[PDB]
Amino acid sequence: SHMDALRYHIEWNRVAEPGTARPAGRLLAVISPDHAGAPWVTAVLDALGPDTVRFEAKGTDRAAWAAQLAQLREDEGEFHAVVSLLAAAEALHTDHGSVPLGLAQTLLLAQALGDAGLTAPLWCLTRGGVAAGRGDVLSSPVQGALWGLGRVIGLEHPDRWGGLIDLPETVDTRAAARLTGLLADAGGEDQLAIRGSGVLARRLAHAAPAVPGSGKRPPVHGSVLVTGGTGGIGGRVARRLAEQGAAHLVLTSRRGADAPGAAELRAELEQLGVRVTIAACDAADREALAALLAELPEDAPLTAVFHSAGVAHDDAPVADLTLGQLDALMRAKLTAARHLHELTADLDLDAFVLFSSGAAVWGSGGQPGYAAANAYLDALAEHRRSLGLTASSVAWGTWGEPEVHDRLVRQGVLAMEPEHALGALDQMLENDDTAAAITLMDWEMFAPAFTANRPSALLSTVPEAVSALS
Repeated sequence: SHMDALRYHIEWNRVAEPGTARPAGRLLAVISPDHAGAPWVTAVLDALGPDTVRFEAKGTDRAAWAAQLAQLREDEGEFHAVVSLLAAAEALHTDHGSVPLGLAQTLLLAQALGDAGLTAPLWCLTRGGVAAGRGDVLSSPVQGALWGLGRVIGLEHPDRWGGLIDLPETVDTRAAARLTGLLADAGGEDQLAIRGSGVLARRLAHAAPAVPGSGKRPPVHGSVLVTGGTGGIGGRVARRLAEQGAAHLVLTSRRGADAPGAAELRAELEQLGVRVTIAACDAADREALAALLAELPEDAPLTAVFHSAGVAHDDAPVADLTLGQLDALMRAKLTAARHLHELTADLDLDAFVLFSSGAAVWGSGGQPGYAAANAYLDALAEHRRSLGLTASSVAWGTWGEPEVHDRLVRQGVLAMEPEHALGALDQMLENDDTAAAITLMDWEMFAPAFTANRPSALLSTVPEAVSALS
């Protein structure tokens, strides 16, 4: 249909076995020195060999790292590639409580490498940051946020970007050889998972068409929490849930009842039969979210969460983004969704729906912070499924009803009709799919623009993109 046509999903397809030769030139491996003990980090360092030069990235000091890297670069000369093991630092930064240390250090490494004029391509390794292959378990949603940042590094600094590789639990000799083969030549792939059965690469595809009469979804009832539910997309979602018969909507936002349009929204809802509660609650404040959950009717237990809260504003290019800026974009995504997960993991929810963005699924220049924050949401939904909990991540393209909006439309990420977007989400939930992107694309405009500086193996499974590129 028109709604089926908006739904895409990520898949992982087997790619070629890489060659058997080490990289010819010298590698530079980057380690977070307080977070260098995980078995995978040892196994990677051992696979890179003892000739690899090691750089310990201490703290978060762009200027100091640029100077240390400038020194290596002259001492050691030009490198074949830079291999970052910073993702192993999953603890939150002490000054930026929504930013995992390894994400802050990866941004600063990308920036300091540019500052120092190191041009070897950067590869960012993760372990359990993606769900790739039948049965695979996404064990670290925090490392999953690095993929959102890495794809935007690829769009903003294509000439110095290697790619992303997830490692398996055990890095045996077949795994190690796959790794060092790809570092030698990856055949144009740049989003890769090394697994027991082979090397898999990330692909975007049209989702399967929706099946009438096949819905898995239980009927909307009880209490349903919509964060950012007072306006914007969350408001529209709340209105659909009211028509689909929710007993009770709990709508939160920073402003609550003072949010723009909140009062007229509550009055429209209530005309429908629905009990509305509007609260000024921020889900990144764990105490406040717990209090809101504590006051639910005995006859209206929480049955679903829709997390729409979170701004895109105040991002910046990779080369300029600050940690304070990254912390603000992270907070309403990672911090808030962590608290929603922890405080509902025991309830037996019907839906836990996290709203992500095309920035995190394919990448958008200018949006590294928002890409990393939305990529953590997609990763947390896959993680939750591994725990036998329901969860859904829906990555929106452009909504219909300033320069970043117009840029995206110009790049062929077209404004959707709200009804069709909301219709496609219902198709996703009826299928109980874990992840999708919901976007109207003009592939003739999008594919050439997205691939002008660097090819994309991601889009090879979208036939319209293949056609647009020739």
